[PDB]
Amino acid sequence: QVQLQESGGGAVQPGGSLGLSCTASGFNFETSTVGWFRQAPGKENEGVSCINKGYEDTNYADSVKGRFTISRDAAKNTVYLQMDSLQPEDTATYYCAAHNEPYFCDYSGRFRWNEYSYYGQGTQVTVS
Amino acid sequence: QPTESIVRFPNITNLCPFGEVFNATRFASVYAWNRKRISNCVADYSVLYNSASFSTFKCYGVSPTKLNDLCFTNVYADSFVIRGDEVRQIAPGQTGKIADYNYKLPDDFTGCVIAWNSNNLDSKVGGNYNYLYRLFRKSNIYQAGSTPCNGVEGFNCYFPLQSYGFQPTNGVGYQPYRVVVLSFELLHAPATVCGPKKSTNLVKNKCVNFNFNGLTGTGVLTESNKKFLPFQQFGRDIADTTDAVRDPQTLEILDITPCS
Repeated sequence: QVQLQESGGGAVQPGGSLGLSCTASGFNFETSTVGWFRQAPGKENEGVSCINKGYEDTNYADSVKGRFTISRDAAKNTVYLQMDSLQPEDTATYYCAAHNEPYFCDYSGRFRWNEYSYYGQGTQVTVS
Repeated sequence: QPTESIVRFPNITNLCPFGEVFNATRFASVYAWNRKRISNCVADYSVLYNSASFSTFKCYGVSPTKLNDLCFTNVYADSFVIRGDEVRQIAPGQTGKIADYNYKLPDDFTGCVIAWNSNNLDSKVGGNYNYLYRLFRKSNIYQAGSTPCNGVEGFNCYFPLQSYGFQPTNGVGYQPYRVVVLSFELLHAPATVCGPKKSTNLVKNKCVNFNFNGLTGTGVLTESNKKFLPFQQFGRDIADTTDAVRDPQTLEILDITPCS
Protein backbone atom coordinates (compact mmCIF):
# COMPACT_ATOMS: atom_id res chain seq x y z
CA GLN A 1 0.00 0.00 0.00
CA VAL A 2 0.92 3.68 0.12
CA GLN A 3 3.09 4.83 3.04
CA LEU A 4 3.66 8.45 4.06
CA GLN A 5 6.36 9.96 6.27
CA GLU A 6 6.29 13.55 7.49
CA SER A 7 9.29 15.31 9.03
CA GLY A 8 10.76 18.74 9.66
CA GLY A 9 8.43 20.06 12.36
CA GLY A 10 9.57 21.98 15.39
CA ALA A 11 9.38 25.20 17.36
CA VAL A 12 9.56 28.60 15.65
CA GLN A 13 9.31 32.27 16.60
CA PRO A 14 6.77 34.45 14.70
CA GLY A 15 8.39 35.93 11.61
CA GLY A 16 10.63 32.91 11.07
CA SER A 17 10.55 30.06 8.57
CA LEU A 18 10.28 26.28 8.72
CA GLY A 19 10.64 23.37 6.34
CA LEU A 20 8.38 20.32 6.25
CA SER A 21 9.11 17.24 4.14
CA CYS A 22 6.78 14.47 2.97
CA THR A 23 8.21 11.18 1.70
CA ALA A 24 5.86 8.87 -0.21
CA SER A 25 6.31 5.16 -0.86
CA GLY A 26 4.32 2.27 -2.29
CA PHE A 27 3.07 4.44 -5.18
CA ASN A 28 4.74 6.66 -7.78
CA PHE A 29 3.64 10.20 -6.89
CA GLU A 30 5.31 11.86 -9.86
CA THR A 31 2.16 12.41 -11.93
CA SER A 32 -0.38 12.93 -9.14
CA THR A 33 -1.33 15.43 -6.46
CA VAL A 34 0.31 15.47 -3.02
CA GLY A 35 -0.55 17.99 -0.31
CA TRP A 36 -0.18 19.10 3.29
CA PHE A 37 -3.10 19.22 5.74
CA ARG A 38 -3.12 20.41 9.34
CA GLN A 39 -5.10 19.83 12.51
CA ALA A 40 -4.84 22.10 15.50
CA PRO A 41 -6.35 21.80 19.00
CA GLY A 42 -9.70 23.54 18.74
CA LYS A 43 -9.52 23.72 14.93
CA GLU A 44 -10.87 21.43 12.23
CA ASN A 45 -8.60 19.49 9.90
CA GLU A 46 -7.69 21.94 7.13
CA GLY A 47 -5.61 21.42 4.01
CA VAL A 48 -2.97 24.12 3.67
CA SER A 49 -1.10 23.21 0.48
CA CYS A 50 -1.07 20.91 -2.54
CA ILE A 51 1.09 20.37 -5.63
CA ASN A 52 0.55 18.32 -8.79
CA LYS A 53 3.97 17.26 -10.08
CA GLY A 54 2.64 16.45 -13.56
CA TYR A 55 3.04 20.16 -14.26
CA GLU A 56 3.78 21.12 -10.62
CA ASP A 57 0.56 23.17 -10.44
CA THR A 58 0.19 24.62 -6.95
CA ASN A 59 -2.69 25.44 -4.60
CA TYR A 60 -2.78 26.93 -1.09
CA ALA A 61 -5.46 27.42 1.55
CA ASP A 62 -6.94 30.91 1.83
CA SER A 63 -5.74 30.94 5.45
CA VAL A 64 -2.17 30.41 4.18
CA LYS A 65 -2.22 32.28 0.85
CA GLY A 66 0.85 34.46 0.36
CA ARG A 67 2.76 32.94 3.30
CA PHE A 68 3.67 29.31 2.45
CA THR A 69 5.32 27.86 -0.66
CA ILE A 70 5.14 24.17 -1.63
CA SER A 71 7.47 22.40 -4.06
CA ARG A 72 7.99 18.87 -5.35
CA ASP A 73 11.34 17.09 -5.77
CA ALA A 74 11.34 14.25 -8.30
CA ALA A 75 14.92 13.21 -7.53
CA LYS A 76 14.06 13.03 -3.83
CA ASN A 77 10.46 11.92 -4.58
CA THR A 78 9.36 14.26 -1.80
CA VAL A 79 7.14 17.26 -1.13
CA TYR A 80 8.78 20.22 0.61
CA LEU A 81 6.73 23.00 2.22
CA GLN A 82 8.47 26.22 3.26
CA MET A 83 6.69 28.40 5.83
CA ASP A 84 7.55 32.10 6.06
CA SER A 85 6.27 34.62 8.62
CA LEU A 86 4.64 31.97 10.79
CA GLN A 87 1.70 32.93 13.00
CA PRO A 88 0.22 31.20 16.08
CA GLU A 89 -2.72 29.80 14.08
CA ASP A 90 -0.19 27.76 12.08
CA THR A 91 0.71 25.73 15.18
CA ALA A 92 -0.70 22.30 14.36
CA THR A 93 0.07 18.68 13.56
CA TYR A 94 0.65 18.40 9.81
CA TYR A 95 -0.34 15.39 7.70
CA CYS A 96 0.73 14.52 4.17
CA ALA A 97 -2.13 13.40 1.96
CA ALA A 98 -3.16 12.61 -1.60
CA HIS A 99 -6.32 12.09 -3.66
CA ASN A 100 -7.59 8.59 -4.41
CA GLU A 101 -7.78 9.37 -8.12
CA PRO A 102 -4.37 10.51 -9.43
CA TYR A 103 -4.80 13.66 -11.46
CA PHE A 104 -2.91 14.35 -14.68
CA CYS A 105 -3.31 18.11 -15.19
CA ASP A 106 -3.14 21.55 -13.56
CA TYR A 107 -5.84 20.64 -11.04
CA SER A 108 -5.85 22.81 -7.94
CA GLY A 109 -5.52 20.90 -4.70
CA ARG A 110 -8.54 20.22 -2.53
CA PHE A 111 -8.22 21.23 1.13
CA ARG A 112 -11.20 19.31 2.55
CA TRP A 113 -10.35 16.88 5.34
CA ASN A 114 -12.27 14.11 3.55
CA GLU A 115 -9.60 14.17 0.82
CA TYR A 116 -7.19 11.60 2.31
CA SER A 117 -7.28 7.85 1.66
CA TYR A 118 -3.86 6.98 3.09
CA TYR A 119 -2.45 9.12 5.89
CA GLY A 120 0.90 9.51 7.61
CA GLN A 121 1.75 10.02 11.27
CA GLY A 122 2.12 13.80 11.01
CA THR A 123 4.71 16.23 12.33
CA GLN A 124 4.24 18.94 14.96
CA VAL A 125 4.83 22.64 14.27
CA THR A 126 4.55 25.14 17.14
CA VAL A 127 4.70 28.87 16.41
CA SER A 128 5.44 30.31 19.84
CA GLN B 1 -75.83 18.37 -24.93
CA PRO B 2 -74.46 15.62 -22.67
CA THR B 3 -74.59 16.51 -19.00
CA GLU B 4 -71.21 15.38 -17.60
CA SER B 5 -68.34 13.07 -18.51
CA ILE B 6 -67.99 9.73 -16.73
CA VAL B 7 -65.15 7.22 -16.29
CA ARG B 8 -65.52 3.84 -14.55
CA PHE B 9 -62.55 1.59 -13.72
CA PRO B 10 -62.21 -1.52 -11.54
CA ASN B 11 -61.07 -1.58 -7.93
CA ILE B 12 -57.32 -1.58 -7.37
CA THR B 13 -55.93 -4.92 -6.19
CA ASN B 14 -52.18 -5.16 -6.96
CA LEU B 15 -50.20 -2.71 -4.82
CA CYS B 16 -46.49 -2.32 -5.46
CA PRO B 17 -44.42 -3.59 -2.49
CA PHE B 18 -43.06 -0.13 -1.76
CA GLY B 19 -43.76 -0.98 1.88
CA GLU B 20 -40.24 -2.39 1.98
CA VAL B 21 -39.31 1.32 2.16
CA PHE B 22 -41.65 2.50 4.93
CA ASN B 23 -41.16 -0.58 7.12
CA ALA B 24 -37.63 -1.69 6.23
CA THR B 25 -36.03 -2.85 9.45
CA ARG B 26 -32.84 -4.63 8.32
CA PHE B 27 -29.97 -4.12 5.88
CA ALA B 28 -29.31 -6.26 2.82
CA SER B 29 -26.48 -8.75 2.42
CA VAL B 30 -23.04 -7.55 1.34
CA TYR B 31 -23.34 -9.09 -2.14
CA ALA B 32 -26.91 -7.90 -2.70
CA TRP B 33 -27.49 -4.17 -2.35
CA ASN B 34 -31.15 -4.24 -3.08
CA ARG B 35 -31.69 -4.52 -6.85
CA LYS B 36 -35.17 -5.89 -7.50
CA ARG B 37 -37.26 -6.32 -10.65
CA ILE B 38 -40.82 -4.99 -10.43
CA SER B 39 -43.50 -6.08 -12.91
CA ASN B 40 -47.06 -7.44 -13.11
CA CYS B 41 -48.37 -4.92 -10.59
CA VAL B 42 -49.87 -1.44 -10.33
CA ALA B 43 -47.48 1.20 -8.98
CA ASP B 44 -49.18 3.62 -6.57
CA TYR B 45 -47.09 6.78 -6.26
CA SER B 46 -49.83 8.99 -4.81
CA VAL B 47 -48.50 8.72 -1.24
CA LEU B 48 -45.07 10.02 -2.28
CA TYR B 49 -46.46 13.25 -3.74
CA ASN B 50 -47.93 14.47 -0.44
CA SER B 51 -45.62 12.67 2.00
CA ALA B 52 -43.28 15.71 2.08
CA SER B 53 -41.54 14.31 5.18
CA PHE B 54 -38.39 12.84 3.61
CA SER B 55 -35.06 14.30 2.56
CA THR B 56 -35.35 14.32 -1.24
CA PHE B 57 -37.51 12.84 -3.95
CA LYS B 58 -36.48 14.32 -7.30
CA CYS B 59 -37.07 12.51 -10.54
CA TYR B 60 -36.30 13.16 -14.15
CA GLY B 61 -37.57 12.37 -17.65
CA VAL B 62 -41.26 12.38 -16.65
CA SER B 63 -43.46 15.01 -15.07
CA PRO B 64 -44.60 13.85 -11.62
CA THR B 65 -48.36 13.99 -12.28
CA LYS B 66 -48.31 11.95 -15.52
CA LEU B 67 -46.95 8.68 -14.12
CA ASN B 68 -50.39 7.07 -14.31
CA ASP B 69 -50.51 7.73 -18.07
CA LEU B 70 -47.26 5.97 -18.99
CA CYS B 71 -46.79 2.20 -18.93
CA PHE B 72 -43.44 0.44 -18.68
CA THR B 73 -42.24 -3.12 -19.19
CA ASN B 74 -40.08 -3.19 -16.06
CA VAL B 75 -39.14 -1.20 -12.97
CA TYR B 76 -35.73 -1.64 -11.34
CA ALA B 77 -35.63 -0.68 -7.67
CA ASP B 78 -31.98 -0.16 -6.68
CA SER B 79 -31.44 0.81 -3.05
CA PHE B 80 -28.13 1.61 -1.33
CA VAL B 81 -27.17 3.54 1.79
CA ILE B 82 -24.69 6.38 1.28
CA ARG B 83 -23.51 9.37 3.32
CA GLY B 84 -25.03 12.82 3.14
CA ASP B 85 -22.15 14.61 1.44
CA GLU B 86 -22.93 12.83 -1.85
CA VAL B 87 -26.75 13.17 -1.81
CA ARG B 88 -26.84 16.10 -4.23
CA GLN B 89 -24.10 14.47 -6.33
CA ILE B 90 -26.14 11.29 -6.94
CA ALA B 91 -27.88 12.35 -10.15
CA PRO B 92 -27.65 11.42 -13.85
CA GLY B 93 -25.15 13.49 -15.80
CA GLN B 94 -23.02 14.30 -12.75
CA THR B 95 -19.73 12.88 -11.50
CA GLY B 96 -18.79 10.72 -8.53
CA LYS B 97 -16.88 7.64 -7.51
CA ILE B 98 -19.59 5.05 -6.84
CA ALA B 99 -21.86 5.87 -9.78
CA ASP B 100 -18.93 5.83 -12.22
CA TYR B 101 -16.76 2.97 -10.95
CA ASN B 102 -19.39 0.35 -10.01
CA TYR B 103 -22.40 0.48 -12.38
CA LYS B 104 -23.01 3.00 -15.16
CA LEU B 105 -26.13 5.15 -15.51
CA PRO B 106 -26.73 6.97 -18.82
CA ASP B 107 -26.18 10.73 -18.88
CA ASP B 108 -29.88 11.17 -19.69
CA PHE B 109 -30.94 8.42 -17.28
CA THR B 110 -34.69 8.83 -16.86
CA GLY B 111 -35.88 7.51 -13.54
CA CYS B 112 -36.85 8.63 -10.12
CA VAL B 113 -34.47 9.05 -7.18
CA ILE B 114 -35.40 9.37 -3.49
CA ALA B 115 -33.23 9.91 -0.40
CA TRP B 116 -34.51 8.95 3.04
CA ASN B 117 -33.68 9.92 6.61
CA SER B 118 -32.38 7.11 8.83
CA ASN B 119 -31.23 9.34 11.67
CA ASN B 120 -33.29 8.08 14.61
CA LEU B 121 -33.92 4.44 13.64
CA ASP B 122 -31.03 2.85 11.73
CA SER B 123 -28.14 5.04 12.91
CA LYS B 124 -26.13 3.47 15.73
CA VAL B 125 -24.91 5.28 18.83
CA GLY B 126 -21.56 3.49 18.71
CA GLY B 127 -21.40 3.60 14.92
CA ASN B 128 -22.46 1.07 12.28
CA TYR B 129 -19.30 -0.30 10.67
CA ASN B 130 -21.00 -1.84 7.62
CA TYR B 131 -19.80 0.69 5.02
CA LEU B 132 -17.13 -0.03 2.40
CA TYR B 133 -15.80 1.65 -0.75
CA ARG B 134 -14.49 0.31 -4.04
CA LEU B 135 -11.97 2.84 -5.30
CA PHE B 136 -9.99 1.69 -8.34
CA ARG B 137 -10.42 0.64 -11.95
CA LYS B 138 -7.39 0.04 -14.14
CA SER B 139 -9.02 -1.61 -17.17
CA ASN B 140 -12.14 -3.50 -18.19
CA ILE B 141 -7.39 -13.05 -4.79
CA TYR B 142 -8.11 -9.34 -4.43
CA GLN B 143 -5.01 -7.75 -2.90
CA ALA B 144 -4.50 -4.02 -2.37
CA GLY B 145 -0.94 -4.45 -3.65
CA SER B 146 0.46 -5.80 -6.90
CA THR B 147 2.54 -8.78 -5.67
CA PRO B 148 0.88 -12.00 -4.46
CA CYS B 149 1.47 -13.14 -0.89
CA ASN B 150 0.87 -16.90 -1.42
CA GLY B 151 0.30 -17.21 2.33
CA VAL B 152 3.70 -15.72 3.25
CA GLU B 153 4.10 -12.64 5.44
CA GLY B 154 5.84 -9.65 3.90
CA PHE B 155 5.36 -6.64 1.64
CA ASN B 156 1.79 -5.99 0.46
CA CYS B 157 0.59 -8.62 2.96
CA TYR B 158 -1.85 -7.40 5.58
CA PHE B 159 -4.04 -8.28 8.58
CA PRO B 160 -7.68 -9.43 8.26
CA LEU B 161 -9.10 -6.40 10.09
CA GLN B 162 -8.16 -3.44 12.25
CA SER B 163 -10.81 -1.39 14.04
CA TYR B 164 -12.20 1.18 11.62
CA GLY B 165 -13.21 4.71 12.55
CA PHE B 166 -16.91 4.95 11.70
CA GLN B 167 -18.73 7.34 14.04
CA PRO B 168 -22.17 9.01 14.09
CA THR B 169 -20.96 12.09 15.99
CA ASN B 170 -20.40 14.00 12.72
CA GLY B 171 -22.56 16.97 11.76
CA VAL B 172 -25.99 17.07 10.16
CA GLY B 173 -24.58 17.21 6.63
CA TYR B 174 -22.49 14.13 7.35
CA GLN B 175 -24.92 11.40 8.48
CA PRO B 176 -25.66 8.59 6.05
CA TYR B 177 -29.09 8.43 4.45
CA ARG B 178 -30.79 5.79 2.30
CA VAL B 179 -30.90 6.16 -1.50
CA VAL B 180 -33.39 4.41 -3.80
CA VAL B 181 -33.63 4.66 -7.58
CA LEU B 182 -36.80 3.59 -9.39
CA SER B 183 -35.90 3.14 -13.06
CA PHE B 184 -38.64 2.70 -15.67
CA GLU B 185 -37.88 0.64 -18.78
CA LEU B 186 -40.08 0.70 -21.89
CA LEU B 187 -39.00 -2.08 -24.25
CA HIS B 188 -40.49 -4.70 -26.60
CA ALA B 189 -42.81 -6.61 -24.28
CA PRO B 190 -46.57 -6.82 -23.61
CA ALA B 191 -47.78 -3.99 -21.39
CA THR B 192 -48.04 -5.40 -17.86
CA VAL B 193 -47.34 -2.44 -15.53
CA CYS B 194 -50.03 0.25 -15.44
CA GLY B 195 -50.66 3.17 -13.12
CA PRO B 196 -53.78 3.34 -10.96
CA LYS B 197 -56.79 4.59 -12.91
CA LYS B 198 -59.30 6.44 -10.72
CA SER B 199 -63.07 6.53 -11.35
CA THR B 200 -66.06 8.44 -9.95
CA ASN B 201 -69.65 8.01 -8.74
CA LEU B 202 -72.16 6.73 -11.30
CA VAL B 203 -75.33 8.51 -12.45
CA LYS B 204 -77.99 6.68 -14.46
CA ASN B 205 -80.65 7.68 -17.02
CA LYS B 206 -79.03 10.94 -18.14
CA CYS B 207 -77.47 11.97 -21.45
CA VAL B 208 -73.81 11.56 -20.52
CA ASN B 209 -70.39 10.73 -21.89
CA PHE B 210 -69.06 7.40 -20.62
CA ASN B 211 -65.57 5.86 -20.52
CA PHE B 212 -65.53 2.24 -19.36
CA ASN B 213 -61.96 0.88 -19.31
CA GLY B 214 -61.11 3.14 -22.25
CA LEU B 215 -64.36 2.47 -24.13
CA THR B 216 -65.69 5.94 -24.97
CA GLY B 217 -69.22 6.83 -25.99
CA THR B 218 -72.13 9.20 -25.50
CA GLY B 219 -75.80 8.56 -24.85
CA VAL B 220 -78.23 7.38 -22.20
CA LEU B 221 -78.19 3.86 -20.79
CA THR B 222 -81.00 1.36 -20.21
CA GLU B 223 -80.87 -2.00 -18.44
CA SER B 224 -80.82 -5.11 -20.63
CA ASN B 225 -81.52 -8.61 -19.34
CA LYS B 226 -79.99 -10.66 -22.17
CA LYS B 227 -77.82 -13.61 -21.14
CA PHE B 228 -74.14 -12.69 -21.10
CA LEU B 229 -71.62 -14.44 -18.90
CA PRO B 230 -69.35 -11.98 -17.04
CA PHE B 231 -66.37 -12.75 -19.28
CA GLN B 232 -68.34 -12.34 -22.52
CA GLN B 233 -67.69 -9.34 -24.78
CA PHE B 234 -68.25 -10.46 -28.40
CA GLY B 235 -71.10 -12.45 -29.91
CA ARG B 236 -73.03 -12.82 -33.19
CA ASP B 237 -76.79 -12.85 -32.82
CA ILE B 238 -77.33 -9.26 -34.01
CA ALA B 239 -73.84 -8.85 -35.60
CA ASP B 240 -73.94 -5.05 -35.97
CA THR B 241 -72.93 -3.06 -32.88
CA THR B 242 -71.15 -3.11 -29.51
CA ASP B 243 -74.55 -3.73 -27.98
CA ALA B 244 -73.95 -3.66 -24.25
CA VAL B 245 -71.46 -2.63 -21.60
CA ARG B 246 -70.87 -3.95 -18.08
CA ASP B 247 -69.76 -2.05 -15.00
CA PRO B 248 -66.80 -3.68 -13.21
CA GLN B 249 -68.27 -3.34 -9.71
CA THR B 250 -71.91 -4.05 -10.62
CA LEU B 251 -72.39 -6.88 -13.13
CA GLU B 252 -75.45 -5.17 -14.64
CA ILE B 253 -75.71 -5.16 -18.44
CA LEU B 254 -76.47 -1.74 -19.95
CA ASP B 255 -77.36 -0.90 -23.55
CA ILE B 256 -77.07 2.58 -25.06
CA THR B 257 -79.42 4.89 -26.95
CA PRO B 258 -78.14 8.10 -28.58
CA CYS B 259 -79.41 11.55 -27.67
CA SER B 260 -80.56 14.21 -30.14
